[PDB]
Amino acid sequence: SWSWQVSLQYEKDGAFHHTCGGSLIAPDWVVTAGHCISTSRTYQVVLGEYDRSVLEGSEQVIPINAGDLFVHPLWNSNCVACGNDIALVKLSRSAQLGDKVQLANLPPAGDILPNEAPCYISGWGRLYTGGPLPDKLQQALLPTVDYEHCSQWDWWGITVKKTMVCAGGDTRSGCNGDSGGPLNCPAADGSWQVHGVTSFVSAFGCNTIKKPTVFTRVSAFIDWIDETIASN
Amino acid sequence: SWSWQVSLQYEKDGAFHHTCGGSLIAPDWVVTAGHCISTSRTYQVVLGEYDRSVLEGSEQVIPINAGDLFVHPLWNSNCVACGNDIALVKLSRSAQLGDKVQLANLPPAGDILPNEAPCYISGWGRLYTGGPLPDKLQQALLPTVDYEHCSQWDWWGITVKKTMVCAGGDTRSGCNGDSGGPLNCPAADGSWQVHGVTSFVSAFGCNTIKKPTVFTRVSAFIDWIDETIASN
Repeated sequence: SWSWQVSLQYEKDGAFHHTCGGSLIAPDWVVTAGHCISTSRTYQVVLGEYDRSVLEGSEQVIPINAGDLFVHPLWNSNCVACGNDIALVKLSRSAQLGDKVQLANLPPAGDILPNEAPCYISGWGRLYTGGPLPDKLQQALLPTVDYEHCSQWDWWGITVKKTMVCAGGDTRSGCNGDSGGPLNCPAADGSWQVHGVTSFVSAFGCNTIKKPTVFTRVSAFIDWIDETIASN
Repeated sequence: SWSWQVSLQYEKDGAFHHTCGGSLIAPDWVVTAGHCISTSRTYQVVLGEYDRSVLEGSEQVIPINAGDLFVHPLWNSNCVACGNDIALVKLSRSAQLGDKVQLANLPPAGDILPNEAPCYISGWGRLYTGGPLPDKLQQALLPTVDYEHCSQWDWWGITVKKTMVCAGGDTRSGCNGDSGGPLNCPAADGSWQVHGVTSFVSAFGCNTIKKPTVFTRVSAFIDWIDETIASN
């Protein structure tokens, strides 16, 4: 199984630092979390192709123009539970992708996953900070917890909205992913759709019981994604 | 540089699962976070001595007696920002220590760290979930952000109390640590002291700018720690 992995990095102190994952949906578009972007910082995207969990070839490093960052207009970092934690990043040039990997598909607008749906997260378990990409990738099964279950009082209660997906919160943790990292799920036909970008976790961190990682439901923002991509 | 690393684990579905780190402060006492403990669960601690991030020899697995988990009386999981997130775990037998890494020392009661003090976190980055202890330890410098700076409105504001220690919040990520894991600082004498046990992180996770990881300040609870150990 081949994938393209994303690291979004910002410059400080004459070096770039990993801040979020993201999902390469087009050779020059990345979907990530809005919380990942301040348009004041200088950004670059580092890409790396993985066969299974093994890095193949060389990383590609692509600078980003301020204004090629498209944060959702309703995103407000002072209110994570208000949702809308989603952003598009247009690469300043197209990544060179070859043709090993079928890029993750945008899910059908309004698509809601069934309770216990098998989805997966991949990433560097937030241990990658900058520099040469890790030669290995972490991947894990995070079954979804539908709104009805996720909003139980002892789970996320009234904190979650229906524009969010919860996944995990039991024995398996979501610590293998990254901030802004994608939640991928297998379509009927068998493709992979990005169903979520990682938004938030409990105050106690990833892997806390009954507090699944909460993802921005990408299927609730299709309109804005299309309209944004088509305009730029 | 030596250190005894602690994995506190709870039994679920017939196996043990890592839930928190902690610090071995005596041959049969571990300090950790109160949020790590549910008195209804069955626990064991797995200990490993690491030198320069590599496991020395083999792990030790020590069961915890029912009733040998002591949570601070003021710990309320409904109020993380209230503080008091601290607990002691008595080991059913003493760890086998050899004579390489001396134990983590408790700080003097009331001891406050300077702003920017070079402290360290070590752990498995929440990637270790159970089974044989990882051969390698993650360690990172995580400088202290004193209460004056951490309580800034744009940092943690009113959420942090004087009974907590902040560390990080800039380019240096706190993602290498574990829930309940120690913040270890060098003392004037050259010994290492546990000044904190990891309590909470921002909703965005462990590597969030202007949201340093927040530790329970161990030096605020020396009376309770000492009393609990002397009595049990």
